[PDB]
Amino acid sequence: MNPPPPETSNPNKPKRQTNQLQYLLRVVLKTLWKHQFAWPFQQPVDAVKLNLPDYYKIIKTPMDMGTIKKRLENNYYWNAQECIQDFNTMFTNCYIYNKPGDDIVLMAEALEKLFLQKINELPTE
Ligand SMILES: O=C(O)c1cc(/N=N/c2ccc(S(=O)(=O)Nc3ccccn3)cc2)ccc1O
Repeated sequence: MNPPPPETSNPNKPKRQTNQLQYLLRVVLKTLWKHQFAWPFQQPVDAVKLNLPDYYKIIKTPMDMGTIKKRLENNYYWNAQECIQDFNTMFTNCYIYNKPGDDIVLMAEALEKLFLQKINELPTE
């Protein structure tokens, strides 16, 4: 059985808009979402649909780009680092659950390399 997805909104959290958060949504998330390998990462891992009955026994901090998109859009993140950490969690979850050399690991590695290229150009101020 799948867990509920990660929280994406909280009416009590303070909100702010920074140039880095705007770039994370309008550039970073947008670019990764369109990538040829993005589709397995566009929504929470559905262990029932995918027949992965051990997924949530191994992965205790699930994360995905659909969740990250919602967090950015809802102003859930206060610090750009929170969003960067969620992307890192997504990539590392793939490396944890799978094994070196698996196709899905190669795909995650390619998305991670593109992610690092884009966050290298995070704006200042
Ligand atoms: O949930 C998903 O959508 C999901 C998708 C997965 N896709 N695996 C794939 C998807 C595509 C390919 S591929 O046809 O493009 N071949 C490839 C791709 C990269 C490197 C080497 N070979 C190879 C494996 C693997 C696990 C998953 O859970």
